Amino acid sequence: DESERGMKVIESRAQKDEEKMEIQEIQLKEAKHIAEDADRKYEEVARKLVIIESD
Amino acid sequence: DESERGMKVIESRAQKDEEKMEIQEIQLKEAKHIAEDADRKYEEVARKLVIIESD
Amino acid sequence: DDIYKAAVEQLTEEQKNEFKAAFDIFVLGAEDGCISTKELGKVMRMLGQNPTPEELQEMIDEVDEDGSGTVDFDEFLVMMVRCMKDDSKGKSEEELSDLFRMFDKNADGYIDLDELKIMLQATGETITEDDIEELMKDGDKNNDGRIDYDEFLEFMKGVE
Repeated sequence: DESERGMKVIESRAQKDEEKMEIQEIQLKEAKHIAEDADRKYEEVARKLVIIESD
Repeated sequence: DESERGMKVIESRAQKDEEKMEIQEIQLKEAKHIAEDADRKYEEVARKLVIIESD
Repeated sequence: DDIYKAAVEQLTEEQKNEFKAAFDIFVLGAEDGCISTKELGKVMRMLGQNPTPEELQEMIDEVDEDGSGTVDFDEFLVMMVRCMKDDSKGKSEEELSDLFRMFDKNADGYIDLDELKIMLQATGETITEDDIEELMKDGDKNNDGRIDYDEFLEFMKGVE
């Protein structure tokens, strides 16, 4: 019962940590996708910078 | 044993999820900082595109 | 920034001690003792708010003075005063226009260094050369050495 309560707290913690890591993971994926998108945009603008510099 | 093993499995899981939480959170801050940097480098090059384009 | 920094200077020691206890909650477990978007997001969610990663990064950028990407305690005190207003409304443009005319002694449309110095001495506070030079650099955004009407409105934004 006590180990089960221990478990409930740490299971709730695992759930909070699980939800938070999923949130942070999804947010990481998006922050990273934003970064990747921003890096893609960097490259779109970097190659267009070259086009623009060439222009 | 099942509630204690459970507690230990959960503590292990909670720890895996807690580490993933902190790992994804620390890495989120970094992914966000990469997005800031990715957007930052984007802006530096995009701004050059605008400056070069303005010229 | 300046209006918030002044409010921080005026906080009592007990008020700062309570803010430090709150800060300690935010940075519990952080590698550098500072608040990153991971600690800020965990507390905002604990408080019932659901900010996006972009909103969290902006909340940090608004007070980050070093460019650390994190919030230290000094930066935290600015975040906490920014989150509250004693100086609600903050007057408006028509009132600042009439005050501008009072700084512009020669009626040219600009506040020059001599005008600023006369007005600062009139306040009764000890004025050092550094007080004069720093306020004029903070006001004159186009580097002419004078504050125009639009610079004056930015200069006095939020000043009660």
